Amino acid sequence: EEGKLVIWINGDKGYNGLAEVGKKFEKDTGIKVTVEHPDKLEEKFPQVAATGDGPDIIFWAHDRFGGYAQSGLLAEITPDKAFQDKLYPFTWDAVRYNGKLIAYPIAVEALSLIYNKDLLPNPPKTWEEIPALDKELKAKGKSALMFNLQEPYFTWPLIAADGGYAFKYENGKYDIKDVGVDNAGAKAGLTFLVDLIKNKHMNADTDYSIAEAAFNKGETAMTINGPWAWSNIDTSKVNYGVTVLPTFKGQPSKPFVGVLSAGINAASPNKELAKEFLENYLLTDEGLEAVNKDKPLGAVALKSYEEELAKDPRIAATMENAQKGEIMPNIPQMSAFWYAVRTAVINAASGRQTVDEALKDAQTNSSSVPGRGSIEGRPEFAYNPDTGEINWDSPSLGGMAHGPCGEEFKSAFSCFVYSEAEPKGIDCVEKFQHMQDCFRKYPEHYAEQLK
Ligand SMILES: OC[C@H]1O[C@H](O[C@H]2[C@H](O)[C@@H](O)[C@@H](O)O[C@@H]2CO)[C@H](O)[C@@H](O)[C@@H]1O
Repeated sequence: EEGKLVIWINGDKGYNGLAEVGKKFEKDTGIKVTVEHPDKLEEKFPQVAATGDGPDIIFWAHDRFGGYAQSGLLAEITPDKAFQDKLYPFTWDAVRYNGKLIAYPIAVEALSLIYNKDLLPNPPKTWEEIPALDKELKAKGKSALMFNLQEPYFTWPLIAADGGYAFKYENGKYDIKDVGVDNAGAKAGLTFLVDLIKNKHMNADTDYSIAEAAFNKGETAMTINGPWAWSNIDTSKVNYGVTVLPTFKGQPSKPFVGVLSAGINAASPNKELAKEFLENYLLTDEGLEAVNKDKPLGAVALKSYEEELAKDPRIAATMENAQKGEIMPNIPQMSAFWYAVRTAVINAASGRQTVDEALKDAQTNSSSVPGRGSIEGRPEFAYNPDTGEINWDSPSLGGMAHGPCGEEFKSAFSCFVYSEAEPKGIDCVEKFQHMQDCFRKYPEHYAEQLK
């Protein structure tokens, strides 16, 4: 805290460059800027924020900011009208939640099909043609590709190609009631991916690392990653090339576009110095170059910097892909969506489940769940975090724990209160549904249905 700045940024981004622009700020304001790069920063921020700590400003793809805002963890930004002109308007929209601009857009990210130019003169024009390309390829001790399968971000570009989609853009907003992770398309993709993990084409444990080392070492002719990774493929030169993502079942592979944004903590002692830095030092050709030269940002939201940088081919490819797909939504429900698909891909791809069984759940874990009212909020005062005990008689439960559905309530309430999932209670859905099904057998008993 205090009168000096501290900021969080993901470990794969150029935080050394960010700290570099911080030494400049310091040198011109006498305010030491400290950059950090925690693990599960996206999940760790909303946790550390409530308990006094947390950075003065946090960096992350915009899709995660709707939630922070909802919880009142972020302070609305106040960029000049003139300063809003220096940034593309679409990057500003991806950062406006409920009419309030809640974060500064930095750069738009989009996964691309990276291919070893020395191995593959002509990259796979098709996704389903990878099996016949990894064929004549394995015939040398090399696979066709290796990307992080532990993160739904990298696998989703496929799953959505033939119709898979998160939250439909119904009316003027994202309809949390309309989810498409369990339709024919989503299954056509997930089927193929686990159809490539079965044909031995690629193990189902591959990491971001295990997948980066496998390309940085001429191990595999391809991989799927973003702008921030280009820096290591150049360091340990592998004569790579960045192009459009392979098409699946016809239509293009559509990646979920992300806009790296800087958010100002609501409880940031330095909320004006945050502005000075982000607005006058980072979001400038010099400032963005300092970060970029460390770990590519690829396609920045600064009109000036971008225009004369769309010249680069890899950047043009990144953008072409960003066009094939859709920009991620910022709503609070994204956190859960990502949970559902992360889990669904981890099971349907490890044999733990089948595509049908896995996505069926993904759809239920992404969709809205009932009960929330009679459990989350005031009712939680029954739970004593110290002992971890529940007072089923505390008037805060409204008596819910004692009646026709007393057992069902108890099961759902305790699960949410003992939950350590992300977001909390996302593992208690079925129990919240089971409880809801019980409210319906005694409708005269409940008004927890009045809606
Ligand atoms: O996993 C590395 C990847 O993380 C981010 O994508 C996240 C997204 O921001 C989260 O809100 C959630 O959806 O999980 C995604 C990964 O599955 C970054 O935006 C991306 O740049 C980074 O490479």
